Amino acid sequence: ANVETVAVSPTICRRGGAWFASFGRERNSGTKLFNISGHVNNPCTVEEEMSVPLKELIEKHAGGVTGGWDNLLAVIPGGSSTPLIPKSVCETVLMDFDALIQAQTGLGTAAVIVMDRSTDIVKAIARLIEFYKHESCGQCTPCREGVDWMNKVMARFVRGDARPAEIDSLWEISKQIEGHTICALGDGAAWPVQGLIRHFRPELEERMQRFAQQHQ
Amino acid sequence: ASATRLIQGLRNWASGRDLQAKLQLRYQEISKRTQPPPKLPVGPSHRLSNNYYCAR
Ligand code: SF4
Repeated sequence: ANVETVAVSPTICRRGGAWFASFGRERNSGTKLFNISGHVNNPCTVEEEMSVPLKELIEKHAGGVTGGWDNLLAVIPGGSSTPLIPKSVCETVLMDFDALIQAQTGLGTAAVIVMDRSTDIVKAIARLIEFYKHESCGQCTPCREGVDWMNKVMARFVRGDARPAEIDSLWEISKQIEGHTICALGDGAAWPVQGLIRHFRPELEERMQRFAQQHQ
Repeated sequence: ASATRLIQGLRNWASGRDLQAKLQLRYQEISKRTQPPPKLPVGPSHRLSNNYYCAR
């Protein structure tokens, strides 16, 4: 059992029956920590309702996004096992499990962090894949070999050293890793690569175009 | 070719085909050997993210 579930477990018994479900929606309900790190003014952790709008979460408890609300590029909830959310989606979507599944991103644990317009999101996600290469065992051949390919391919996409058939093959391998492992670290290595290919396709195209125009 | 006129005329007269233009000795339209090196194309395979072998 997780420490949040254990720590909430005495107050459920000593306080009212189903009073905990008076916070938010009906299925996914209660209070949750939200941890807002990254490119926000005064990054911190708070307790809030489970159901809460994301813009109110970011602005009204932890400063503001550096340079106004319009300066942010993307927001990853959950942490490293969740695909990203572009700005036009996170203008509306609240912080619930089923709502983020309707936005096709599995909510992890509370790591609602942002990344700025002036930051290489390809570099950040490639370093996140280097994190998964550093911390993963090697029982399964799929996550081992696939995290190997995804790290080498994301390094080549940071340098922009390929052609768009390679980014389609990255989509193919990120389909093939997910759902064929022991644990959820393989699926968690497959999701953010999928979210990057879903949402920030033309920036990868621009990077590879820049490297082609310079190398040629 | 490169023969004189009289035996050319007797070849043309003993067989009326005007034999000089087509005579089956190849002189200049032998294909020039040591051609430039070729790049060979690849057909409907090798396209990434569709080549599941279960399909074909
Ligand atoms: S998928 Fe999980 S259990 Fe399998 S080798 Fe990778 S980290 Fe280990």
